[PDB]
Amino acid sequence: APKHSLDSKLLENDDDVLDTIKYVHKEYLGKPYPGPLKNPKAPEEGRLPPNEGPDRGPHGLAHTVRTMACAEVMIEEARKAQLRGETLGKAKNGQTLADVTPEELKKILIAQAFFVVGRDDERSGYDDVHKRNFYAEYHEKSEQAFRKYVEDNKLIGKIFKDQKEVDFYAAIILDKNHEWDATPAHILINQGHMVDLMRTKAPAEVALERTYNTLKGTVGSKGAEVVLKAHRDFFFATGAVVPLVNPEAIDDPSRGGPYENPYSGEKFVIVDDKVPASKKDLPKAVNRDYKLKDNERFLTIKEYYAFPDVQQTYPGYKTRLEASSYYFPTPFAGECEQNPAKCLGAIQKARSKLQTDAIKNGFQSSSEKERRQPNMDEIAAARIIQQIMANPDCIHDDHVLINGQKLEEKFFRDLLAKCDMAVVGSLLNDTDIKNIDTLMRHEKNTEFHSTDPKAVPVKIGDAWENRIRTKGGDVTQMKHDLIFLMQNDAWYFSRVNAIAQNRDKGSNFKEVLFTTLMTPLTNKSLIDTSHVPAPKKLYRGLNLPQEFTNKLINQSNAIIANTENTLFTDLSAEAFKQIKLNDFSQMSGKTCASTTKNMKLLTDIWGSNVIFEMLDPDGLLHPKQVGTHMAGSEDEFSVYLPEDVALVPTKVTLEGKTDTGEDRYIFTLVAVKSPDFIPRHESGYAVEPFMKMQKEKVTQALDAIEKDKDSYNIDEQLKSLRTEMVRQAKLPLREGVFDRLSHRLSLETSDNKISPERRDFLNQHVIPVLQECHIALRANDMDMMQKALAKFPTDKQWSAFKSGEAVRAKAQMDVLKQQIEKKIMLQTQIIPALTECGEALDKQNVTEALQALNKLPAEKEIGKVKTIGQELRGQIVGVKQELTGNLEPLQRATTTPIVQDAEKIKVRYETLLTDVTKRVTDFEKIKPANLDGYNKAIADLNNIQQELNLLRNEKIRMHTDKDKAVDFSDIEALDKRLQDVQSKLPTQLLEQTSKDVAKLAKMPEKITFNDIKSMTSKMNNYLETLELIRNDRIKKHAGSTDPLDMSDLDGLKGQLQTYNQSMADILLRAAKSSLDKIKDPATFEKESPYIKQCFDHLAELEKTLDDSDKGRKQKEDFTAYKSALMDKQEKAYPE
Repeated sequence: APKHSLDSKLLENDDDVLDTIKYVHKEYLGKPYPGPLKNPKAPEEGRLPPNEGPDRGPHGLAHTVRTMACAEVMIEEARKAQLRGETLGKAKNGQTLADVTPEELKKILIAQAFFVVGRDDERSGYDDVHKRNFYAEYHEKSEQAFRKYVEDNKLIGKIFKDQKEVDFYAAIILDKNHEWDATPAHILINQGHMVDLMRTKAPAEVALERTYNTLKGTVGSKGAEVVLKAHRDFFFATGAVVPLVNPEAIDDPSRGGPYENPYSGEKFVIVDDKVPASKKDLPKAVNRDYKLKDNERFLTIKEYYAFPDVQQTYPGYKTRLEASSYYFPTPFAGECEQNPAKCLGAIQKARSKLQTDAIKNGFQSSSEKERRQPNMDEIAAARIIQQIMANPDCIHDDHVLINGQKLEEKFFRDLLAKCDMAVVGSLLNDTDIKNIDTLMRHEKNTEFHSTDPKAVPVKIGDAWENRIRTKGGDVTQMKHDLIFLMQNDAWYFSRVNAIAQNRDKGSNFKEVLFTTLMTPLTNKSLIDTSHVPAPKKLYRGLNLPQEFTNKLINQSNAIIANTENTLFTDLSAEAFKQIKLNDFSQMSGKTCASTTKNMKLLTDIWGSNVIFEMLDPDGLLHPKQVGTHMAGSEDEFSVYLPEDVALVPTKVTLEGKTDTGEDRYIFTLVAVKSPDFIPRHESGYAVEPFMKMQKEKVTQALDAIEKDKDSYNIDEQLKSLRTEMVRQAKLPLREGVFDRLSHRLSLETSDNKISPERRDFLNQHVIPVLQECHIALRANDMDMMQKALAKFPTDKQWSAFKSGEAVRAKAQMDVLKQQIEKKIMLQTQIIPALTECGEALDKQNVTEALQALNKLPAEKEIGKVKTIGQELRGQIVGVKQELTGNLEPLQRATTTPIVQDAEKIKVRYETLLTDVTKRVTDFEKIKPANLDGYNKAIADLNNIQQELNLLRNEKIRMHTDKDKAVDFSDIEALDKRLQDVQSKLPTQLLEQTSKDVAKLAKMPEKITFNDIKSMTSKMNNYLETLELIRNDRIKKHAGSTDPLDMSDLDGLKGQLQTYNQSMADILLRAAKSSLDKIKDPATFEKESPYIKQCFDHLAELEKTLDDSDKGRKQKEDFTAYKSALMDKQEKAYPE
């Protein structure tokens, strides 16, 4: 954590800088070039004509604004680079650009505003015609203008401390000797002006390289890239022209162009076309007016950048930059020159755009804005939630039972933790909204606890019904009432927000059930209610202890300091690594978060010490007004963060103190959407219980089916009818003519005698039919059943034989035919289909269940079979319809959206792998020597292990094939190397400690009390290191078969305690000699202070010394001498 904020944005907020810009623009800059005086001492002689166009093109207001913005960016980046830890350059005062306070920054900007207002024309340098130096005269005019301005407005005492400060800044502005590195102000003005003037010098590529080399030593390589990128953006925003940068002549010219230092005029001459191979091979540079002769040649830019050392050292060897006329932001710079506000707003816009685009380019681009289609498990969870809404009687006090299956608190909790709530809520409907009130009625008496331990428990159902439940409201009004319940934060909202993020501790089953039930329904209501013009800023309050706040501030500072919008190269890989490892947006929550537009309400009513400010340039957030605005105030909004939208910090400002005196911080967050933030999903976790319920329902259908099997004994009935008709065939012949006529025509219910006609009928048709049916029913040959029923005696034959016994037999055969067809339809369609869908649910295969569904017969086909009871028919049709309507949506969108940007992920993985390998090698290089190094190594190992976990997650995401295992050979190899280093480190530390202790044992021949103190301090340090090794050995060696050997460390401690004993012997000798040598109060005032100092040192020794017999003897001697001194004081000194 730095002592100053990572952000400096004076131009946006400050008043004095803007006032100074307005004054200078109204007085000097906003006027045509007047032309230099022909004679400075004689105005009457007139003026020379301006050397260029009278308009202030190159040095107008645009130049001043761009230079001031570049100076502010330079300080921005210098502070960032110091925070990252890489050393910066130093000016001759020994100060660093990160050490300039904001007050000096404001003074520097004010004194920079006057740097160019003195000019009269575009002449530069010494003039041969008049022997004059227009630069000095112009800057003298500027110095006089600055002095006049500072005197006129009485600025001294307001900003500047005294006259000497004004004189220092005047000497800065005058620039008599171009003292480029005297002090940070000199650098921050001069090199900023040079960076801005870079655009005019030609050739552009060499000028850009030289400017990079100038900025590198002062701010750093990454800073030398960021500043140039920002200045390019300012160039395009304000509307200047930029020459084309083309360092490898890709546009196919005859040559890249002669190499020439634009500021100095250096040119490299080769003698006889001997192309070199390194920069050091170049001979010394000739001057600008050197002539070529014979077969000599100028070094070409292409050949110069073909050299390898320049390629390695200077990153811009390969790059290519966009020309200005290609984008043609031309010529509205002349329009920007008319008013300061336009250019200042454009500068601020570009500055914000750079910072946002850095992060957005660091992450993957947004493939689509339309939301995902639901995952199979989310559809299952939505169905489960609706089914629970169906009835609350199935809810028990410590578990949820539904459709013959129970659910634990774990299921609801990890359903909340894992799955989306927005899509699941969107899957619900209004019948569930009414079932909400039904559930509230059922759960009237259950208790509820808030997060405040002193809060009185409340019955949630009673509270809802009395206060929340509006009298006879329509469904939309109940949705608004649910939002209204969300409004009452104190008693109910805290518990919900703590449960939904695992922050809860000690809540029972009904509270977690209510949370997982209410969150999707509340979000559903929020989407359904209304659309409101969304404000572009939101302030969210929070209350946190300082201990958490410091870590949060450090994480935000690291994230801000690592994101950079480089020009030449891409550091997107580092930004992605740093954001994921340190982001805190999971704390922002996955629930309805209450926000407001007005900071005043937060600072007055709540007085919270932590405030989040969210920006939504893309409109990714969709805040909604709080339902019924009739009672709901204007400044109350609810926001739901999707999973693929994450918040990242860009500003950390210390704004003020709370009424309790605690510092209040205000963060700023930019919402970014990217498929990279979609968490990995443990799919199928909730599909399993749903499949279990479906299987249970199918099994209950099978239960009813085998009950109907038990209902009829078809085999016995068929056998009985066969026996009866065999007996009928065995009857004596009924040969009476009238008997035959009555037998055939009339309902003769007396067939104890059979006519020959009906006997032949039976023998020919019924005997084969029933015998075949019986044989089939023994063998269960079912197509053979169908064939026999095709052989069945036609109703025409029974109409011929209308005897009453024949009619009864025909009725029995119709009953048996219906029973046989019922058995046919069951054992062919349903029972095999029920078994098949049982396997499919066991296999969790939707397609096989659907196939078994198609195999199942239709409802009307079952209705044809009258022998099937209406209860079983209804049950079977209900099973069919339920499985259809539950599985068909379940088949939809079984594939999660795919992260298809393979190139970006692969490149990022390769860069990260190289970086972590380099860091592991650097860790391997380490050899510790003390406790602090050991602790630093432990922390480094921990963060490297976290980086390896990040690598594991990225590698898992890189895995696209479903039928291959994910590889961790490289990551595990680095982990093994790190563990080997972890084993080696304590051994090296112990060896170094032992060697240093052996060195320390050499006591000096002559020892003084300060030597006593210093050598005791060294001994204490070594003893503390040995105690650290003791604790490490105790921690690690627990459970090992080897004994807890510490004899060697106890020997080292014995050496150190003998050291202590000898040193304490010297101390005690001196102290006792001084005590016995006391003669008077003067000798007391001389010795007793020294005696007491030695005795305090001896008490420190006793604290370090153990309770051994020799140690206790020394302690007893020290205590006896101290008691003698104390007695002498207390008694004799009053004497």
